[PDB]
Amino acid sequence: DIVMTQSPLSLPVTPGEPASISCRVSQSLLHSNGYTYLHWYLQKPGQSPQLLIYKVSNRFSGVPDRFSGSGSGTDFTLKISRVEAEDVGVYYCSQTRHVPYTFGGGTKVEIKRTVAAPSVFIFPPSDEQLKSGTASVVCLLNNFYPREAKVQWKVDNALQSGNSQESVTEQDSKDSTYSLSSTLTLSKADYEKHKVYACEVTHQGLSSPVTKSFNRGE
Amino acid sequence: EVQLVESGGGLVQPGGSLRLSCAVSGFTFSDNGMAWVRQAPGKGLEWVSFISNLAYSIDYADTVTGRFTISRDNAKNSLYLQMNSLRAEDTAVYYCVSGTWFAYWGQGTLVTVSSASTKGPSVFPLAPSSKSTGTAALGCLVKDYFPEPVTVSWNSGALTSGVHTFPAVLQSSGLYSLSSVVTVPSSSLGTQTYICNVNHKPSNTKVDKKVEPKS
Ligand SMILES: [Zn+2]
Ligand SMILES: [Zn+2]
Ligand SMILES: [Zn+2]
Repeated sequence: DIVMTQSPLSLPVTPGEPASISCRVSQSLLHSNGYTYLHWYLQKPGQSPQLLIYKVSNRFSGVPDRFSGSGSGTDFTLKISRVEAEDVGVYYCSQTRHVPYTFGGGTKVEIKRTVAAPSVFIFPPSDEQLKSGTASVVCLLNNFYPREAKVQWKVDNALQSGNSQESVTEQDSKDSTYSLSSTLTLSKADYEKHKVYACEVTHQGLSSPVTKSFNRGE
Repeated sequence: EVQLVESGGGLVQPGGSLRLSCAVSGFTFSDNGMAWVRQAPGKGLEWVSFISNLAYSIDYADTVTGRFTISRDNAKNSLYLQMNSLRAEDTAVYYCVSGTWFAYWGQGTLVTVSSASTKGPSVFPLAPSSKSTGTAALGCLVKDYFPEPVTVSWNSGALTSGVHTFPAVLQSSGLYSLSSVVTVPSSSLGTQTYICNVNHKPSNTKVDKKVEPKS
């Protein structure tokens, strides 16, 4: 019955610079009590969520003075005066004022950083996987920034599509960099037939697209 | 020292039942309203249910109004959630949570609802590339297991630097697959030994795979 809309959807920030998020509600959250039951939360990667600000502006215990909570009526704001690498994660707003209890869809805070290019590695299928009857060819991009990147698979210079899938790490604690895998699935039968398997990587931190490959023998 | 511990989660078949419980320390259980909140994989937080300090009021989410029951035993300082007619979209991490302000959160327990069999993974070595950027890379491909989760360590937790264990991905087959990899010095290959330790609690399979360069 009562809808919470967060802005922006994603927010990358240079550490030390300020940050700002808004949460907008469908119906006024002011109540007869004189307290507005709107709260802010952080979920750090891999972790359970945790309370930051409660009842609009009050800082919960454990929580740095950097974090501020603000606003009234339909419109509310969370601020981080000086952003740290501690602050990476997803921030949600919520109300406990009337049933059903509703959360925002969340705002992912990312750390802005100097551009850095990926080291790239490529792995043939194991003999054990081939003995199974499947083949998968893995291409690793290590320690790079920013996230956006085109990894493209070639078998004897035939561009591939719909047969590769990627996963990405959470950006590193020390490094603030991402890493990424792309995994190409093919049949044993087809893998045996072809010679040269190639992972073409395009990235902002590369002057032009780069390639890592192998031939099945050695 | 506030603590909330959840139990009960695991793999269920659709239209099947599963009983979640949450035990508590560090504050007066019976002074506090409690809630459950869930998070579907890769999605936001979704509130499920709420129960008053003395069990006089209960509230539920629209999605679970028909099939979910929230109950508690203040004598045993425990909160419960009985989930009866389980669908695929109920699959989530279920968090036990304090009702005032949602201030204290349990670690969560994973509930998975589907008709797929529990299957153990196969672990294949991603043997280190011959060229030297002086960095080599190597890894472990953990393929064709269900359900989540799997954990990967290297040399029984002794090797941690350089390691990227990826988020799993759901293959077309409807099985999860995953790679964990580590970058090392090229010269270190002959002198150091690399074993990946893969534990899959649901299937109760644990495999240690030695990774070495191709013959
Ligand atoms: Zn072919
Ligand atoms: Zn009620
Ligand atoms: Zn790395």
